[PDB]
Amino acid sequence: VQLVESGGGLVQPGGSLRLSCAASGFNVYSSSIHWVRQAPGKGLEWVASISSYYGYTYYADSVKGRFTISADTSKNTAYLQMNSLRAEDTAVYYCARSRQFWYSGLDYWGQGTLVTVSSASTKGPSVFPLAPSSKSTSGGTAALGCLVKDYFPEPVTVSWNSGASGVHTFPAVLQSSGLYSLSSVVTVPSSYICNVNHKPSNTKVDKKVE
Amino acid sequence: GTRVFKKASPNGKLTVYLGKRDFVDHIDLVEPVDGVVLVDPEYLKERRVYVTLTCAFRYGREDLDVLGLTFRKDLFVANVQSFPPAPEDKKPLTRLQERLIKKLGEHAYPFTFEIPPNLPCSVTLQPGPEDTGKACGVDYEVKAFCAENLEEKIHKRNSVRLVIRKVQYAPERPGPQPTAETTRQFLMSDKPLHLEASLDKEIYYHGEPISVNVHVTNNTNKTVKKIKISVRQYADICLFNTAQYKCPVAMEEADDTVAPSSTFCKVYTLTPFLANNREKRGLALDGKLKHEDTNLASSTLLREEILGIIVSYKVKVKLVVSRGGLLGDLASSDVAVELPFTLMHPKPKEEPPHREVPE
Amino acid sequence: RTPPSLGPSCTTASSSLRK
Amino acid sequence: DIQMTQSPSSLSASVGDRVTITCRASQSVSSAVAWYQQKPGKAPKLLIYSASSLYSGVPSRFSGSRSGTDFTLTISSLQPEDFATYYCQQYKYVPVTFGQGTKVEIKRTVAAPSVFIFPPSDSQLKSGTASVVCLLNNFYPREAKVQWKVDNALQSGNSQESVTEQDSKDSTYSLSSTLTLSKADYEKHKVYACEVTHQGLSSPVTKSFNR
Repeated sequence: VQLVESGGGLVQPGGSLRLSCAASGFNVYSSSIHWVRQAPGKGLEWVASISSYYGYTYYADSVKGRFTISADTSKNTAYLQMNSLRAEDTAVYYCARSRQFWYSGLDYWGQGTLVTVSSASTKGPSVFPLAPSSKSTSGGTAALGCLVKDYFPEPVTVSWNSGASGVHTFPAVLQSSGLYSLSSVVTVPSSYICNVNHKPSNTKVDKKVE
Repeated sequence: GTRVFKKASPNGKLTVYLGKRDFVDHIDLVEPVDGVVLVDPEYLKERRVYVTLTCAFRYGREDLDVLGLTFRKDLFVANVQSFPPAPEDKKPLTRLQERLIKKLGEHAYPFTFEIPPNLPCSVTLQPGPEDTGKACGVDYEVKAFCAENLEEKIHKRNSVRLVIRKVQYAPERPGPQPTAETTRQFLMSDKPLHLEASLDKEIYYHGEPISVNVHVTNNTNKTVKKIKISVRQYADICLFNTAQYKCPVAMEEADDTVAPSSTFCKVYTLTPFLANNREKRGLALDGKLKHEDTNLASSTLLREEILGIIVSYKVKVKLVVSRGGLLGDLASSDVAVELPFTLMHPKPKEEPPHREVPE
Repeated sequence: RTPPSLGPSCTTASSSLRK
Repeated sequence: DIQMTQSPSSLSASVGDRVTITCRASQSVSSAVAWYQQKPGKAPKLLIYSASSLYSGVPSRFSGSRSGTDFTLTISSLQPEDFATYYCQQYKYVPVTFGQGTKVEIKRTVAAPSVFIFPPSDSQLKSGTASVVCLLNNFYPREAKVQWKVDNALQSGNSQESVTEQDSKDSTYSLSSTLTLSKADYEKHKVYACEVTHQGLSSPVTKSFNR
């Protein structure tokens, strides 16, 4: 009883991608199927819809001419094929479901799939330490941390002490180099390592601080 | 429930208010048709305002070639002389009419129509490119006009006309599971060919897949060359001269063979939908208000002929059986079974959208 | 005769009703 | 198309307050309006449709209203759960269109930021660039100014902030501010200080270092 999107990663500008959304546990001829994209922190934008009961497809004028919504109803999956991609189309694309008889809002959304669009080689970070100091200690509490800088595809993950209450991992930022930087820290007393990993690079680096 | 429909005559003089466009037939009881009609600030020039609810059969003429031309034949007509009010006709307002009068004043004249329960639901027949005018089939319409008497030639701009739909929804309790079986015995033996089929359930909703369980016990020396499963819409149409058609709305042709002295059990799954049925002019759909898409028509439900368009559905399962034998190819060997079922919308909570709600 | 009609009057609209 | 402008767009209140979001539509969209809650890093979820109908499995406290072209979402008493962002959607006309969002947060009592500063590491200096990171931890409200003075000089567009969502058992945000220099530039100067201003700390705090 779930939506699950697929595909979606890094592709150079002007290139193409095809997302599939596998609709599990509801009847595709009694439901309409839509894609909705949400750029990094900027709200929600409808992009395309399709009615298999009636064989009709609808688009936003932004993706007309280069996006196509299709359905393979044998497999219970829908598709959004995306060619001629700009940076602007970078977003978290969502596959949302609608009741065909009759439209009462988007009542179920997919977990999202990220599609970045840049000329940037898929490079991994170089983690760095933030050593605890007198200029980082306050009232029995000293802050340690790790800096993850210069990675090209968005998704990174950071664990502290291998699954070990006091850790803040910050939203990443993009800099003039088009790479990602971010940090994670931990509150800890005056009496540890950081499990960083970027799946798109195939590189897990667990550095330590002191 | 704070919004109400309104429509005005082209010259403003007359306005019609209604709490909804769809009035549910619950078999023994139909929602009454209640609203008010507002007569304007002496825009009114006529000496009486009536309101009429008509159930009508709308059709074009095959013999002619006038694109857009249709004819409406009345099946049920009721009137109210609501302006001016007629004495010896005292009636109590609905809560809707009471609110509307407070909102509008004593010049909002009410009308109530109770609908006879033995009338057809709103049905539209699938147009083709050629059909350019209004939707053919069965429709309700509330009409408000201002005239001297009921004999007066009614100017079109002195009137307002609103389409209303009479609709049914799925029953709460499903019927018994649909099962069927037939045995064919052949000429020189008594070992039969046996066809048993069943649907997973009795009530289906539009767009919902239909699972057909097929059990073939072929005790004969003939071979089942193909198995054909089809969902069929049946339409029984009565307007003095009756008519009838059965139209396959979904169909699978499995090349699944059954050997002699073989059994065969396989589930088939079909989903009726309109998109692959657009060529079928005259196919029955749920009633349209103006021109929006509707679904394949829901099943007519009936109390334990009648005018309009009665719809019903059946799965058919047909074994295509080899020939030869004593009679060459002269006699069919085929075996078929039919499985009735109900195809409807679930009862909603709010009145269904008038138009294509994402338009 | 019986009424004929031709081709595909105001638009239908809505208004507020208070509870 | 149809513009759906959500009015408040951000608002603070506490568990049990009666909040109302509004959304005005470019033109009459009848009642074809839905409301959506979206938690951070997680997909939008559906609260109200037809402008006034509660979706199945949604708490009674959420309520939709309509007055012609104006639509309100009210919550009668916030719970710990439903602290999120809220969009309205018209769906009477292709293209259906959302609003910008309305962030609702915890509105706790003020708490000062645990402000620190981190020089760059030996690992990073051997790389040819220097980032120096100032950290503001566990503070409310979210607003805060940070200024980098290297030799008591205005940061001329070489820094970058970043901040979490507040929610925790303690209801506070955190914020980092990263000044990034090239090793060449970094080694020239000696005084790297971070001045922080927040409505939980009167006299603007400044952490520094020389290395």
